[PDB]
Amino acid sequence: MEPDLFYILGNKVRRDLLSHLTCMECYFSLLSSKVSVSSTAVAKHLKIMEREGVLQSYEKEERFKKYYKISIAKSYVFTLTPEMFWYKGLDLGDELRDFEISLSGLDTEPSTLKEMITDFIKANKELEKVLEAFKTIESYRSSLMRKIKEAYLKEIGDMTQLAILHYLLLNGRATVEELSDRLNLKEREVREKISEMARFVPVKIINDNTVVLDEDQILR
Amino acid sequence: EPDLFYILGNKVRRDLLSHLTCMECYFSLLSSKVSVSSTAVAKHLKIMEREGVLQSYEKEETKKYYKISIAKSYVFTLTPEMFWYKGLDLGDAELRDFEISLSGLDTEPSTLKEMITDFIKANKELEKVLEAFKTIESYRSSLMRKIKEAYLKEIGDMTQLAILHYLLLNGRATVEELSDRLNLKEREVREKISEMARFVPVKIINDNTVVLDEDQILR
Repeated sequence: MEPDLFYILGNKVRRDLLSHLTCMECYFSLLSSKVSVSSTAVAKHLKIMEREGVLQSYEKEERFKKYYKISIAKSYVFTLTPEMFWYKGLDLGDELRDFEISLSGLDTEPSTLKEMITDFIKANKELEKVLEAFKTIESYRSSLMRKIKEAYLKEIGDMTQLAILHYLLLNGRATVEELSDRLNLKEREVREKISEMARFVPVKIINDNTVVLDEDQILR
Repeated sequence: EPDLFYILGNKVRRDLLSHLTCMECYFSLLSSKVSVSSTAVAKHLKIMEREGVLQSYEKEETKKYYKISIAKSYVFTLTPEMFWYKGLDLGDAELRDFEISLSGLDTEPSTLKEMITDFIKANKELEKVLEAFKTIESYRSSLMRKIKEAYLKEIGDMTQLAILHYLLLNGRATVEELSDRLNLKEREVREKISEMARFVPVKIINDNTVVLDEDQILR
């Protein structure tokens, strides 16, 4: 009945692997240069992920490697405070919709237990809408990312420019040093890749070392 | 800094944490169906303290209890095309409506330019979702605090409170599931539900599944 994504994602070598296995075309190795770890410690991890049904292996065979694929498409949500702990997984797949999350005029000062319970359940209903909108946006983004990966490949051809784009689209911010680390390239090459890439994608550098997508130029 | 995946990736740590979220409500930190040494339990608690999820306190007259040191919500995604996560700090909720404009977002873009434009559009709606997520969770957390205090002074029956707490966060529970969580017999659990029924609209469906009567609570 389930893969424990928490346990999988709890080790940082597995995170790194997954963040490389996610842009398969884009990287030479599945590991960042600094995450220095042996095999079969890396192989230990891959096997752990195969066993959990997270990853699937292939032999890429010809006439006269192991590869891996990600077996799941899921979004997760969780909360930890002193008053509550809960989590929920969401199956991605689909339906564009104009959600409204109606938080204004949820009661802020209930007098009685009866009121508070009513108020809690009304909040639960707006929470459902949040989760539904989160499910929708993530199904959309994942579909689109696959298109972006193919469109960058054909339209431009550079694995490693795509790798950078991929990261920024998912995370917004990246230092030259962090990109250098995960790409196992030197800082000098990363910076030139960014300038080569700026010819196709509005990309700029801020504070001398921080790579960000130019969102002003992308919308208008 | 604290690695919640690592914390949450163990079954006892989860069981421990869900008991620690209603600390007055339970007489023990563990469910009945789980047999773990005591000394593993003390190890798990220590791991959570090192990570900065827990803070422990000492009492004299020597007893040790535990408090949760974080108030955070999290989001993550894994598909063949992406893996990312985001921790959200909870606190002073500012209530206000959010509109997530998702049509059209375009299901058929032609150029990389369009696709990139489309992705940043989608990212802007995502930022509204995560903020709304942050808002309802601050709200729900504050309200649980109040509900626990209200239940304490107004009616006083811990275990009745654990059941409500459970039911508010999760849709429903079986008598067996509750029995496991509370370390009680199913009979005692059924007794607590009907006692509670006078203060909280709670229906029992199909002889075993306990749910909050939403039609009665809302209308």
